[PDB]
Amino acid sequence: ATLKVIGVGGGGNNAVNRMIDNVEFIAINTDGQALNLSKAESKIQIGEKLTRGLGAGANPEIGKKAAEESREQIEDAIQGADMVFVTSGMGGGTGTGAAPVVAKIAKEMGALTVGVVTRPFSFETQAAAGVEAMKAAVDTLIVIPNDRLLDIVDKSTPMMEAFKEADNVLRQGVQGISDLIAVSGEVNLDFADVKTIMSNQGSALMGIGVSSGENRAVEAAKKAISSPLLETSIVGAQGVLMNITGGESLSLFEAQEAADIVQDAADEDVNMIFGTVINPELQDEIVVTVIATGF
Repeated sequence: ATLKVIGVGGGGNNAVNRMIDNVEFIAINTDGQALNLSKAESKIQIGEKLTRGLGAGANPEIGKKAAEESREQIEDAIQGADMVFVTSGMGGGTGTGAAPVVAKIAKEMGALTVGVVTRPFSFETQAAAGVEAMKAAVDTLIVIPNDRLLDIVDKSTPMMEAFKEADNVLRQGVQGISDLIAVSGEVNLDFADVKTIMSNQGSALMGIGVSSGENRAVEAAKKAISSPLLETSIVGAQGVLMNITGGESLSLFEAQEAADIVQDAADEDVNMIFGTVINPELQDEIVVTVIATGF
């Protein structure tokens, strides 16, 4: 399976470069100056015509249209990808507008598309606007802190299994879920300021944990419900979807070690679906996803 990490804009090119220091990287920008600082092997300047003689003040809309203009070139850089990771990293600029369009393009190619947001936002507004557009355009949105960025590439295969699970849940509409946001690590986010992006009903929150070695099942399950969002939400949650995936060394009894951690954290009357996959391509790592819904 081919994975592609796409960095869009000032922040995204800076995101890609830190990650570069088994994944193809692609750097997209309306600003060709920034494109020369990229160590990406494949770089794409978008909106050459639209941006001629432009100066400061470049907004999201410029970048959105710019990406539509260079659509074919974006398609040729994504050709053959099974999964795609798109980020516009920190900061503003044109990437905020372009990154959704890039995501939308890869989806119509049929790649599983994941939006990575590291830029702080709150909804209780320019950054926040960008987050909403990304979320309409991707299969799954994951919010993660910037200092934890390297995890999405360091544990890309476990996190691959997590986003497939999220894409499956969101399309089947399991337990009525119609809208889903994923979280990794300690995020500065509050339910209040996320409930606005998400649906009036059927919204869900997914935590992820990946771990290996001694006590791995329990530490993954712990990591999964550790971020503020999950910690608060899983308590009142009416439904919980739990999944642990591992390779041949995982046994049902180890899996159950994780399921117990989560079940102790959800309240007593929860409707909890617990799944366990043994998947050889995982080797020695395990991934725990905990999906909460029904707030």
